[PDB]
Amino acid sequence: IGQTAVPSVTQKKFLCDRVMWRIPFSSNFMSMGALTDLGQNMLYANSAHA
Amino acid sequence: IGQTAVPSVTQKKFLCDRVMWRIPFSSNFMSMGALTDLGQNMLYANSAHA
Amino acid sequence: PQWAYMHIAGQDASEYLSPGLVQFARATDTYFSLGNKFRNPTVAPTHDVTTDRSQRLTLRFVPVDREDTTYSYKARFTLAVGDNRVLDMASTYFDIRG
Amino acid sequence: VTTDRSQRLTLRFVPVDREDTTYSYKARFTLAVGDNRVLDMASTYFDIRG
Amino acid sequence: VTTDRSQRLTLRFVPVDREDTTYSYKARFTLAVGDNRVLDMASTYFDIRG
Amino acid sequence: MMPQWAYMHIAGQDASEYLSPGLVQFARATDTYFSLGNKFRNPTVAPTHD
Amino acid sequence: INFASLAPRHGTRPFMGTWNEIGTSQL
Amino acid sequence: SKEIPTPYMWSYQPQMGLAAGASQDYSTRMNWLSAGPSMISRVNGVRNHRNQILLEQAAVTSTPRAKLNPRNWPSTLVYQEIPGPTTVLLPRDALAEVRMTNSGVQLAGGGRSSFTPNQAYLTLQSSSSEPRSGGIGTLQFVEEFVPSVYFNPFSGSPGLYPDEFIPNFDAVREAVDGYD
Amino acid sequence: GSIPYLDGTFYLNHTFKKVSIMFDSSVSWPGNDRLLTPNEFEIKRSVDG
Amino acid sequence: DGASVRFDSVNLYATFFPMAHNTASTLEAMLRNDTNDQSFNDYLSAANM
Repeated sequence: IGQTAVPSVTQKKFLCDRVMWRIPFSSNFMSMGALTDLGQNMLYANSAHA
Repeated sequence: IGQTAVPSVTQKKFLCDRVMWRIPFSSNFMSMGALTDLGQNMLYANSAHA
Repeated sequence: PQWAYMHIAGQDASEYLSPGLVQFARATDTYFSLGNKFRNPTVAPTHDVTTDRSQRLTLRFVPVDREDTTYSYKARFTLAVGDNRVLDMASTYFDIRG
Repeated sequence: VTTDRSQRLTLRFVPVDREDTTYSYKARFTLAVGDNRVLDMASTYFDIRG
Repeated sequence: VTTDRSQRLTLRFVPVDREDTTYSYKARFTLAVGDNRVLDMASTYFDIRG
Repeated sequence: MMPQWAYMHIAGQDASEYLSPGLVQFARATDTYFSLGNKFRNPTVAPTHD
Repeated sequence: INFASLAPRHGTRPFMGTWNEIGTSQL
Repeated sequence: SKEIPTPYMWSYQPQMGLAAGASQDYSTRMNWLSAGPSMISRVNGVRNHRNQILLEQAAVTSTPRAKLNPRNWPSTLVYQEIPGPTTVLLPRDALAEVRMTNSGVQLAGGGRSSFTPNQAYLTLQSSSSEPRSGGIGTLQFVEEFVPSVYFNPFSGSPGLYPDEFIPNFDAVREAVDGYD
Repeated sequence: GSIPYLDGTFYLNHTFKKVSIMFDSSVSWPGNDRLLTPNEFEIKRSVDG
Repeated sequence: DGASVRFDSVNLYATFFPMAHNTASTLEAMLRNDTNDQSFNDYLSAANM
């Protein structure tokens, strides 16, 4: 700071404590029901996907 | 053993060498015939299971 | 059947319970609630909501033109809403770096 | 004639297992033909580097 | 709504059997809901002293 | 010997006959950009007679 | 960060609920 | 081949209670390639005879319908567990219990009641207040979904091919989705 | 001390850089050009051209 | 660092609504019918890998 402030770089981060990261299995990431649409849209019929 | 015997942990195991384990596809696990009851039980038949 | 039997999809408790119990539960929610002991399904809508054509959720545009005067800065964008899409303008913002 | 979904033209598979030996090299791949596709095997080859 | 047969609001049970190992403790209760009562299991708790 | 030959397409029918006419009309429509042509055998058979 | 659904419904006079229709065959 | 076809086996979805798509009985085939016409005729005679039984059985057992694999079964086609009403004998003459106890007697234990002749029983219905509809259960799935004999397969017009043999076919839209 | 697996005291979520998700060893799951880097969930960045 | 704990008694407590015997009998009759089976799901419904 001031008229003798040294040359500088900026450092960026966040913290997010008690959370868990989420990724909904939904054709868009909104919650529209507990039984998501991908959870009932042709990952049902045999499917068996790795 | 004797008056000076040391406190001890008990280990239990089994061996079953020449055998090959089996699970009959029969409703009560018995050899009622070579063609089992469940193999005729036309659910686990024509309308095919994974 | 097992999603219907386990109440993962299908009827609500007010549909699958016997009618005698539903009137009992209603008559006593004050003062002895049964209304946390039966599962109701909830089910997402599978048709007419989301597309399965390939399509971006977010677009970034760059200024088709810009002006950089002594006291202000201009940028022009061709905001192109394609066919079969709609833009709630509340979702837009200008991202400035400097 | 052409799909309107995100989908690759060329897939590269690294070996799931390999056995380099005195005079031979052996490799295993899980050739996963994904759903709603067909693969002509004439478009398959081993990209060897050494 | 409320009975006028003489009847407890709260019952205390005692371990019918118990086990008291190095690392854990067991208790067994005969939880006996009589006729003409119902138990919301949310009203139960184990009261521990030590 | 003919059943084996008629099953392996060594004798019997041209592939435009034994394939289902859906697949013939498919292959026929796409052959300029996706060809199913080299994936079925025809017999060709010399005359025994005169 | 996870989900459940609870199934209540309601209806009373400014009084309190006794239960409803009795399907009784009596004696 | 085209005229003694292998039947299409119906796979099952126990979650939803519906067919899961279909594909041929690849798992039950007699290997005749080292027999001759004298016995291949007998093997074809067995494979023909099987398909006759499947056609007869489908007509006897299946519910006749406009679609194989419909996504939702009406409440009149679904089998329902509809037990009789359940009766209970009520354990107290409640109006006489308030009478007696207001008189300063104490009542404890218990049915019986020495001081009153009154009993009542009531007969509630046990049944689901609305009939069920939606998926079929496994003992009905086997009563439906007899294997499909399909002669001259893929010979008609596309768009009335058996599209619902295809596992990931969305019969509410006549379409097919990937993984999103 | 507190046991994050049991008592919900999570605290290292900032340490994730990205996740990718892929069905049948081949199909990048969200797919469909959804995300600005479509192939993966790039949770955070170190360089951002 | 020397901590310890010693359980001298565990006892199980249960509280009841003192419900009318005909009403509690009726409620039991209804809750023993197969269509009136109760059901629950773990609030965090997941496989904890």
